[PDB]
Amino acid sequence: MIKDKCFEGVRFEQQDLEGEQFQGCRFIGCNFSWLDLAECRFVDCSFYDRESEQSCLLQGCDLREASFLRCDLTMADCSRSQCLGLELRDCQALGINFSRASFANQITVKSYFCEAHLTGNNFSYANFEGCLLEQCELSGNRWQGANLFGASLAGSDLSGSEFGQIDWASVNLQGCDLRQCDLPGLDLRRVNLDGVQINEDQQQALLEQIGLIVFP
Amino acid sequence: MIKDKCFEGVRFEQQDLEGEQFQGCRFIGCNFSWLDLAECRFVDCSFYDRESEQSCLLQGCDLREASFLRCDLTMADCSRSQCLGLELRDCQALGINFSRASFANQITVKSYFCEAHLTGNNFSYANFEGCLLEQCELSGNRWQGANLFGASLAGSDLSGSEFGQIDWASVNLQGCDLRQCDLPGLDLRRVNLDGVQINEDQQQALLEQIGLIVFP
Repeated sequence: MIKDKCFEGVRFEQQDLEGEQFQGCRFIGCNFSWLDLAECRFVDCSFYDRESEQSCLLQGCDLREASFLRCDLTMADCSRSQCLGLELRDCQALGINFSRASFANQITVKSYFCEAHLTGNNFSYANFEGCLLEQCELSGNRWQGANLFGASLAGSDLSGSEFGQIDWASVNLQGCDLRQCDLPGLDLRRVNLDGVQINEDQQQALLEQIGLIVFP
Repeated sequence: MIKDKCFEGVRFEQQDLEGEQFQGCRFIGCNFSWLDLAECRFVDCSFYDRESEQSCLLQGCDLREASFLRCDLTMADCSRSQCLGLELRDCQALGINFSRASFANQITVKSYFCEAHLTGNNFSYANFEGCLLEQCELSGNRWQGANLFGASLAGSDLSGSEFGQIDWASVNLQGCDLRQCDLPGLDLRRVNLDGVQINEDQQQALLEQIGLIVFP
């Protein structure tokens, strides 16, 4: 257990991550890239320095079954990482980069399935371009200004999201639980919603979007 | 006022209609074709004989501002007739033929209007193919099996209709009042309902049609 430490400008080595538990630590301008962080747990840790605007690098990391609770991951570069089973709970993740990250188990050449547990996070302006998070737990996040271009979230629980005006047409949402979400601008003529779950109170806005007038 | 008279096999001439009013009459195998019936009034009259299965011909009639109230117009041939302002209320009109009939004042598509007052009628298996009936009073009718192919009902009050499984994609319904109508199989991706009025209780079936799952 590593606690209450401040690391500044550190290029970490594999040996430094061995105990795999961090609590109340500050990581300022640190590089974890291409290291094995599988099963590591971080609680109440900062990876972003407000004053210097320094962020951390986690490019190509093994993050499989890593967990982050109440961390500040603002601007963290997690691109190209292995993220099967990754858990992010209640994190500040403004501008987090997951481009080219996998959340999948490529079990054979023919088959894969995804797993991820991402809840209560601020993913405002995050980069999830091209990412597959299918049949994952993705509920109760904020996604305002996030890049979901070419992503597939098919079959995932996205209940209780704060979306804002997502480019709905460029993300696969088939089978998604979209209950208790704002869906502004979502045009059912341009977006496949097959198997999507909604509440009765979301019906009117979808129909008004395509020109219907709904009376009591 | 011509009252409780029976006419059979009769080829009518124009003079026979100067007494513009008829009540409780029967017309069995009668021909009104190419006559001016403008502003004529028929109440509780029959134009169709059941045991005989004989119907009447009204081909190319001037039926403008004419009125039929609680009349049996089953199988009547009104093809090619002028019907601007025609009123049919609470008529039995199974199989009525309005092929090539006009309900419009349309010299050009740049400025025109339609008019018709067709309410409470049984239009089961009626032929309205290609008819322009826009912004007309068309409420409370039964349309089971009617040919509406190429018809435009845009802007009309169709509230309280019994439609059945209409070919929705080949009739113009934009701006229509469809409150209290059955809309079975109406697929929003294929059918433009811009400006259409519906009630809250009609939303779920429309959205379920395109694959959404609606919860309380």
